[PDB]
Amino acid sequence: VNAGISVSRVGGSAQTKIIKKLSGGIRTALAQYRELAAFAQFASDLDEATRKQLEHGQRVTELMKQKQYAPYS
Amino acid sequence: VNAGISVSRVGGSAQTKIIKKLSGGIRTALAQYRELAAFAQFASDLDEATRKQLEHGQRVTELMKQKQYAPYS
Amino acid sequence: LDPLVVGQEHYEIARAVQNVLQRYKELKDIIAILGMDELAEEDKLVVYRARKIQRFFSQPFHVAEVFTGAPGKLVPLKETIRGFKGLLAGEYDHIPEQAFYMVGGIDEVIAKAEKL
Amino acid sequence: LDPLVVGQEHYEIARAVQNVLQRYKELKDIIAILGMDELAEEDKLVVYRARKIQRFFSQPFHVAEVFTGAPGKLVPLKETIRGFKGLLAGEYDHIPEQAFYMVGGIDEVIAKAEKL
Amino acid sequence: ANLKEIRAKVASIKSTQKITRAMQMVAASKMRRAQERMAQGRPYADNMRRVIAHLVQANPEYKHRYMVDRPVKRVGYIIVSSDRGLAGGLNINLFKKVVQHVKAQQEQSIEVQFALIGQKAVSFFKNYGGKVLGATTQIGDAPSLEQLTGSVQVMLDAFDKGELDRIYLVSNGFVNAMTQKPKVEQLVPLAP
Amino acid sequence: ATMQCDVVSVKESIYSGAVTMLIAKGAGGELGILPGHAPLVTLLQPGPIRVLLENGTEEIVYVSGGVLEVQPHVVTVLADTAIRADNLDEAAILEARKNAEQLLANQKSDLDSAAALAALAETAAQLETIRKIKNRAQ
Repeated sequence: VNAGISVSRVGGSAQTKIIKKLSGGIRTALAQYRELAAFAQFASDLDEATRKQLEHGQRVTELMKQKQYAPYS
Repeated sequence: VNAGISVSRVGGSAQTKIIKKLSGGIRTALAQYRELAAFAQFASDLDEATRKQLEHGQRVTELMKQKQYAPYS
Repeated sequence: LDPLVVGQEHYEIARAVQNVLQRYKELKDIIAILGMDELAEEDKLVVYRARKIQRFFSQPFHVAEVFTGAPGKLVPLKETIRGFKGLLAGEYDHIPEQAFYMVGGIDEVIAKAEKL
Repeated sequence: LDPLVVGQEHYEIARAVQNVLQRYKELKDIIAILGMDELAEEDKLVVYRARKIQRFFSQPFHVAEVFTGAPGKLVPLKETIRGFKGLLAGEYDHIPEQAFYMVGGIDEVIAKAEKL
Repeated sequence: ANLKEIRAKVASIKSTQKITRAMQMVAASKMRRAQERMAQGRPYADNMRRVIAHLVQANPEYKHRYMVDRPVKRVGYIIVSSDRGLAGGLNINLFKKVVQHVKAQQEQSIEVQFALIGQKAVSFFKNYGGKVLGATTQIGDAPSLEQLTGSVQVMLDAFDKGELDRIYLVSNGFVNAMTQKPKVEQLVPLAP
Repeated sequence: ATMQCDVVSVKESIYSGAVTMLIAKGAGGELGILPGHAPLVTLLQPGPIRVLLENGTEEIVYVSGGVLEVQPHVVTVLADTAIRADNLDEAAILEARKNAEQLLANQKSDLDSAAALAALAETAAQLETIRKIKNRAQ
């Protein structure tokens, strides 16, 4: 899924309290990742908070894959 | 206005004698300023002459702007 | 959007705000590449101003998905311009952007800064 | 292309191969723009890996010798799998890329390289 | 149609073109600056070696460890590089040549020790492994003697221990304004 | 008379020209030097060295480490840090020099990075996006 562009104008109003609460942190993590990705071609020149954001965002990029026929609870 | 592309196919022959006389220096100053637009960031590894051209071009650029409803003699 | 229809001061304050913002955006490249340190304090006050202005943009809507009690701010334009020009001047460039966040008038910003 | 069908190793080896090629194609733009040297070492390694992969695909066909003359090949899938895995293992990073062009199995690659 | 972003890309590339031109002529000015900075310090070492030679011919009574090579067990390398890339593989060619040379020396079953100048080599050789003895950062495009004083002093001390017995510069020779060649040469065992 | 005396730091020369009278404090004692003096080499001690010019006035040059050589006609001063000065207080200007160098290094790091690395990413934005939509016959 191209998370950069895909949206749900309805919003989490149909999402459970817990998942909706947890959503925002992941949302902003991916936002940061895609935002700073312009210079991701070289992580050798940036500051270190940028490296931390890089690593956290790429890890959140990880954990996103999923096998088919697997009904994740 | 962009002077780099706008033009009158008649030339100063339709200007005023004194205006026709004097406008050429401004025109070539603008030409030079356009030639040296990129170097505005440094202004410090140049020779004096190029810097002076840059300064005068900035000055004439500043001059070029005029407000609205401002007829001039 | 004219120094006549909105008055010259309002027009020029808008000019100044937009200049601070576009200066910040043109800064973002050096901000990302070099970081925040190698850039001298010049334009760093501009970065602070742009961020605290963006956060200053926050008006708690009287209907807003409910986060701040859903109040109607509608602060008078005079207070808005006074606060924005004071921010552009740097009068409160010593005060965190969060003070400007989710708040309206300068009274709200200052009380928030006392809170945070 | 099913892991329950193709066998796990087949599936994963194929996926890794496509992944390598994907990065190489992506970086083609910058490497055309910039110097190949001004890049991260792992990037360049992957580049050479993928190029040798491309070459290792190049195969003579039993009827293709009509316009070439080189005898065509028929490579058992086992040889293919083992050779590609060995490449992806980097067991051959010291090997000239020419040693993979217009070949069949990995043993042919060994013969070509030691010949070269 | 969608021509718009194509036009935008074209304009951006044109701007980058003028950017590169400005950058390159600025670099040319800086290169002439350094290249005239070359010879200014020559007469210093010229006359200094001159009186050194006068001394040694006057006093051939001995040759110090700083003029004649003792059998080497570890060889030191002073490696200069930059902190800003975008200079081709010049630094990279230097790194390749010095790695080749040090590998050639390792067959002699002798350790190698390092003197680091510039972030390029800093990264390259903190990745390359070995036993570094000193690392330097931010030469500035005009350096200070004190900046490299302690760096070279450590190298001299390691020579005094008898651990380092031959000491190498790792730099790039100015062939001409366009051509540049990497160079790795020992200096402490003084050549005639 | 006149001797051609030269004062030079490792970076570049500081003083050159004819001089009449040289007063320094060598590795040993202080000495006075006039043209025709014997060939000698001395180690410069930290401090300023003062020499008398043909005009009747006297120059002074500071030294912090260095060596001194004298010949009947020529004097060379290979000083570590050779500074045209009168007092050991040039700390106010050496720091200025270092700040100039580091500032210009900052300019290097900015303009190399800010111009190129930004533009480096920018120029490589969407090339393949356009390359694939060539073969569109529509």
